[PDB]
Amino acid sequence: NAPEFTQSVCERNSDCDHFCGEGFGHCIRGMYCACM
Repeated sequence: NAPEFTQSVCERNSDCDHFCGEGFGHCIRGMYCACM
């Protein structure tokens, strides 16, 4: 069993620059996002 449903919330780190703000956005593995 190998499931993967962890959809990329950000395709680009710059999506996180919209979510957390530019310079505060970090895409973790291109899976989920974390803010500075």
